[PDB]
Amino acid sequence: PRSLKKGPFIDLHLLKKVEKAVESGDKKPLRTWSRRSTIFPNMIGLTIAVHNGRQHVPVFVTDEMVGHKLGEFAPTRTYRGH
Amino acid sequence: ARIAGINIPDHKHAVIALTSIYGVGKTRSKAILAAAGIAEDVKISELSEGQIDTLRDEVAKFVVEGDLRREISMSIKRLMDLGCYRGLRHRRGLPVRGQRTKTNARTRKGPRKPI
Amino acid sequence: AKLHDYYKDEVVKKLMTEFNYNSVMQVPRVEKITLNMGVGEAIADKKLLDNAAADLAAISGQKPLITKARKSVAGFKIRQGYPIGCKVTLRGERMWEFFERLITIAVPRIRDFRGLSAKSFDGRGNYSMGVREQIIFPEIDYDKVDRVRGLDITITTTAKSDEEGRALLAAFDFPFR
Amino acid sequence: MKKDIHPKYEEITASCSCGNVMKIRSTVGHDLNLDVCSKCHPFFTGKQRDVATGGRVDRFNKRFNI
RNA sequence: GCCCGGAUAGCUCAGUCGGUAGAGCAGGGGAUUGAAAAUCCCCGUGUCCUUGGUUCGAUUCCGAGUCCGGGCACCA
RNA sequence: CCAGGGCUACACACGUGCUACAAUGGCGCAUACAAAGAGAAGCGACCUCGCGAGAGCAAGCGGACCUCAUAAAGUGCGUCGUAGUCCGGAUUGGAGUCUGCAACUCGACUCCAUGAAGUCGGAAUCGCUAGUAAUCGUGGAUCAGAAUGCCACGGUGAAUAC
RNA sequence: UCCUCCUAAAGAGUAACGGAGGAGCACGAAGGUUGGCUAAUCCUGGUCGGACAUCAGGAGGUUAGUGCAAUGGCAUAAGCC
Ligand SMILES: [Mg+2]
Ligand SMILES: [Mg+2]
Ligand SMILES: [Mg+2]
Ligand SMILES: [Mg+2]
Ligand SMILES: [Mg+2]
Ligand SMILES: [Mg+2]
Ligand SMILES: [Mg+2]
Ligand SMILES: [Mg+2]
Ligand SMILES: [Mg+2]
Ligand SMILES: [Mg+2]
Ligand SMILES: [Mg+2]
Ligand SMILES: [Mg+2]
Ligand SMILES: [Mg+2]
Ligand SMILES: [Mg+2]
Ligand SMILES: [Mg+2]
Ligand SMILES: [Mg+2]
Ligand SMILES: [Mg+2]
Ligand SMILES: [Zn+2]
Repeated sequence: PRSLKKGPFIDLHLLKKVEKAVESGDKKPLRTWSRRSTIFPNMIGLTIAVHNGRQHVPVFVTDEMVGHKLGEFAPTRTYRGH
Repeated sequence: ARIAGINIPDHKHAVIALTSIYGVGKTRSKAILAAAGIAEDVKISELSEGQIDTLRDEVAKFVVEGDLRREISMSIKRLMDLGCYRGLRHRRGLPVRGQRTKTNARTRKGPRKPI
Repeated sequence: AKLHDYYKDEVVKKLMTEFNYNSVMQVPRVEKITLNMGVGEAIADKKLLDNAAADLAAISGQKPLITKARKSVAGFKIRQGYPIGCKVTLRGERMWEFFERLITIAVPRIRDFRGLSAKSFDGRGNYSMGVREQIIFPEIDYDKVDRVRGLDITITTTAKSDEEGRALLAAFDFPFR
Repeated sequence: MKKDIHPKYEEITASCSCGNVMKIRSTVGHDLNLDVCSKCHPFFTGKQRDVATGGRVDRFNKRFNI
């Protein structure tokens, strides 16, 4: 995975939007397209709808999801069996 | 010849015998033998009891069958409850590290089953 | 008789103090210990039950009773009179010795042992338990084992409640989670 | 108890690894060597570990620091 | 109106002394053939007509009911 | 024009190849013999650290000079002694390294464990007449990184053709 | 041809091409005696073990059982060793 010395990867367009909301308290579901960014502890308690390819799937970030990539919690291709 | 609650064969060498435990391999067996001052050409038999006692003491430094499986099960259940892609693949019974499901996925799919 | 002496010396005092008992007879006592092995595979071979009888007699020094079927059942392909289980009853010196040997040796030897449940008193103070392996008892040699066949133990006591049974077991220093 | 249907039941000594030597009546014949008795057991002593040990936050803050 | 017999895999039949239903045709990969045939290999398919009872247990034994096939309904 | 996703899905059927199913072997130590190619947004000595992928200082080389780069199979000395085996590494968990703004869906590799199915394979079918078949390694193009594929190189080296 | 209930009108008996079912056996033990014992079912707890095998208790009290069809009886047991 990512090199430990470089550190976690996060886009500014989401970092600014989450650091504003931390103090703003606007817990309305945010919207984002960057599913390649890690999850920081400050995000916990917010609802973010991430672009899976067609629409935005909402996810409520919890404590157990920190080191996991954000995109892991949004299915990309629909499948229900044959 | 009983270590960590399980029995160990006596006709095999120490390195092979220690690998019979769930969580001990060649490296973790040679390290224990080097720490306890026990050679590798000897078997489980032809040994005293203090050597086995210190072998158990050195093995206790690691994670073994009792706690090894608990940690694995807890991690799998945590992934499944979180709902990550890896947890969903584990739920569906499919490769989780990233492979092909069109062909050659028998290990996770199970035996062949036609319509 | 070591556990019997330990009981009569330092268990009745604790139980009377914690239950406000008036007489020693009110203190619960262990009536009996019965070991059961329901070998539901003796239909194919009789020796499969004759070896279970030997394995059960090697643990406690009594020849087991070969119990039979109370009635015929079709879901298990049995008829009345077929022996399908072995039973052993222990009362007195042998009961105390088996209790001591169990709690001192066999219980720690259980694989992945993390205590025992405290919700198996069936609402009457008698404690039920079951093991998934018998070789935990040191009376069995690994090189001579044929199959692995567990057993279920039941301790029948004079206690009237699960609280009293659990208190008696705690005084006897029984593994509880 | 009946005479010649029950196995021989004699006294024996079971020496434990930790040194908690005990004498019990059994039917093994020879002396016993024990690895884990009721005294040297982690659950009986009270040193039983767990699984959780915190979670994701401590690992993240100890690996990556801004 | 009366009596006898049968009801079983997608079709045609066998079987069963109470406990464990088979055969052929057919169907699904596959093999050969340029491709279909034909042939070969690998396979699996039944709640034994319905209902109520003796039984530990019924597709089997018993009593009723449905459908079908068959034999009679004569002396006036 | 841009962001994300997809081209890597999955009850399945097919072809082409890799690893194997084990003693003509696996594993440990020691020790010989090559050929042909690439290198300037590059090859990357020696030394230090990390068990290891690799990290740091930093020479040399536009190349019969230096690097890639130790050739392996092979031989000697030992162990395993025919078991799902000290064969098989699939799959899985954790901890990590490298490139790349950015390795979740999808890169490669390392370590600690986990050690499935498989014990020579049905009808049928494929390649080969000599340094060929079989087997063992090496290099290069593609490429920031990503081949068991492709293109070439050599080492051991057959049986049979009425 | 023989056995059980109803029709059979509270003694016995009492018919129909009346309504419901059985028998043409078995056992040297399934007989006699002595000694001892009481279940069907449900609930709770316990390893494989499941609605139901075996084991512990509790509720229940003949709602089981009778070698067989039915009726009348069976705890002093006619039931179970
Ligand atoms: Mg891939
Ligand atoms: Mg493609
Ligand atoms: Mg060798
Ligand atoms: Mg080093
Ligand atoms: Mg060699
Ligand atoms: Mg190997
Ligand atoms: Mg490994
Ligand atoms: Mg030619
Ligand atoms: Mg490349
Ligand atoms: Mg060659
Ligand atoms: Mg009358
Ligand atoms: Mg009258
Ligand atoms: Mg009689
Ligand atoms: Mg009597
Ligand atoms: Mg039960
Ligand atoms: Mg009757
Ligand atoms: Mg009688
Ligand atoms: Zn001890």
